[PDB]
Amino acid sequence: KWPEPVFGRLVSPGFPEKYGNHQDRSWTLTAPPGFRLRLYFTHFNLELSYRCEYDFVKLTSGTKVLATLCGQESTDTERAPGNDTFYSLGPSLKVTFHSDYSNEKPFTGFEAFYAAEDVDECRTSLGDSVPCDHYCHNYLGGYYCSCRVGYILHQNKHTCSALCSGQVFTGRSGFLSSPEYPQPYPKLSSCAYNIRLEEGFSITLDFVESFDVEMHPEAQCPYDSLKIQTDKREYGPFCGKTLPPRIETDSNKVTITFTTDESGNHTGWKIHYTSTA
Amino acid sequence: KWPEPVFGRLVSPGFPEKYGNHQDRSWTLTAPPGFRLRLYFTHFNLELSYRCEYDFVKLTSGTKVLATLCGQESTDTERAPGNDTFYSLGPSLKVTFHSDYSNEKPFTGFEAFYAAEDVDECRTSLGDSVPCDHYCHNYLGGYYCSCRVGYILHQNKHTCSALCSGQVFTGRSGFLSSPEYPQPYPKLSSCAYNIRLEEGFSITLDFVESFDVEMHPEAQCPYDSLKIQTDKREYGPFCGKTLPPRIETDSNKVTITFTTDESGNHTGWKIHYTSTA
Ligand SMILES: *[C@@H]1O[C@H](CO)[C@@H](O)[C@H](O)[C@H]1NC(C)=O
Ligand SMILES: *[C@@H]1O[C@H](CO)[C@@H](O)[C@H](O)[C@H]1NC(C)=O
Ligand SMILES: [Ca+2]
Ligand SMILES: [Ca+2]
Ligand SMILES: [Ca+2]
Ligand SMILES: [Ca+2]
Ligand SMILES: [Ca+2]
Ligand SMILES: [Ca+2]
Repeated sequence: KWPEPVFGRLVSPGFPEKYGNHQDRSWTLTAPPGFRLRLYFTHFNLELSYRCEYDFVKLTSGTKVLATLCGQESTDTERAPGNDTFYSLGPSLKVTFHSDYSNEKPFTGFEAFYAAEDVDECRTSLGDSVPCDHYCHNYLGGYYCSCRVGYILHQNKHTCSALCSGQVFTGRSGFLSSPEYPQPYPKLSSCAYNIRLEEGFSITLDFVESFDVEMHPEAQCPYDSLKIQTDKREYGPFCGKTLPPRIETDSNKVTITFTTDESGNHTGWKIHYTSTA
Repeated sequence: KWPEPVFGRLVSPGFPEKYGNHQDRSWTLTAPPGFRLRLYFTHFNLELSYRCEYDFVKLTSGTKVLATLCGQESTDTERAPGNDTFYSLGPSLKVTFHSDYSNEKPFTGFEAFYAAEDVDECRTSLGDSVPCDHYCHNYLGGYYCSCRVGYILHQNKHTCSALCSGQVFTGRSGFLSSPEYPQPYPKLSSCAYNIRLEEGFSITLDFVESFDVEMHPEAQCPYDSLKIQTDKREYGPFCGKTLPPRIETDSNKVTITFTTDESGNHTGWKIHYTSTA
């Protein structure tokens, strides 16, 4: 559908000769998705007038008026292109030439050259939001993203969900924490921790260093959910910014599930588990 | 033939797990003509050894060995990629992974991402030669060139030949010169000047300000030829760096042809023609 590259040349009527009066002309340049248009002038010589009302070349991209060019050299109220480069917003750019009823001097019009180039969606905005969560990979006509080690790309193909499940503890004591603790825990992750001991023991849980899981002031914990499910009962969900109290379970088996939503920079939780008999 | 964009992912055997011993592997990435390949690593952790003889990832583009990467962080004799970006020479790039018989530590190998990007043939080399004579226009997978006003693109589609022919002088006196005089005259141009007066007059030719047409020390004027053809005889070809003597023709018609080759920065000639009866 777009097998050939997009480029070309635009000229005022009669170029390189003098352009006429009462002329109205336009070119609509379109590129494939993922591309934008780059336009520049090899030649520009038009009638100068206030706000370029008489003769002009107008570059519009969508509803935006990218440029209104007149004259030979720019003023405080008029712009001439010179060696400037004009980039379309999106894969289309419209160029309109208009001339009024008269020319005092024999103005020779314009010559411009355009070409489609790739958009780099992985650009470093130095202040704005970036497409993908971890690694951004740009290619001609598109982009895609990937994640660091320990993650898999979410269904939305941008978020990096943590490989947080899979941990099984058979030891008498130990530590388990939210992913990347004490650094902010990842987004859209479903982490399941298992603790399985022999039939004689009971497991004790201690929230130890810092607790900070996203919380709403009215609804309690609709964003990120830390639940503790044993054999006797279940505990939670836990949310907030202070250490939850000690949990003396009467069981030898306990599963801790921790789910996260798509936003937040909360630093998470850490649990030291012990056991007695 | 190349309807889809070129991009992809490369990993060491077993990534993200430990890579094995006695492994030999390679990927040959190819882009369409006009494109080159851009490769970078999201992950790199290999065995360090002198000149990366034991384990390595080698980037070769043609006969050139672009890189030989080992270890975690670079040394005086070994290189590790880090965040560096590697560009192929031409539309192909080969990547070779090799591992020897043993690994002391559990090295986790590499992850790399590549994509085809356009070559900008119109680049500003800041010292080298530029593709086209006047204006260079880059597009995806290629380039083309154009000329200033007064020129047409030569058959070779790079050189700008001057629209130098077409001038006819009916006046009693006047000036004709090589194109762009006193600036160096263009290349591969065939310029014909005509001087046509009434039957009663004879035309006088004066080489006036400066003469500088390309000349060979043995063969006289095989590069650029300035010939003067009247009704009685012909004069020339003229070449060299000094003003030719006055030419009193006995005719009312004279054609001056001036042809140029594909190189040279010689400033040209200027002729003031007069006439009497
Ligand atoms: C504009 O570009 C041309 C080359 O295409 C160059 O000769 C000229 O110097 C440039 N003008 C400026 C102000 O850089
Ligand atoms: C390498 O790139 C990553 C982003 O992909 C960035 O986090 C890291 O700081 C970069 N390293 C350096 C030394 O710039
Ligand atoms: Ca006008
Ligand atoms: Ca892109
Ligand atoms: Ca959250
Ligand atoms: Ca090894
Ligand atoms: Ca190109
Ligand atoms: Ca020459």
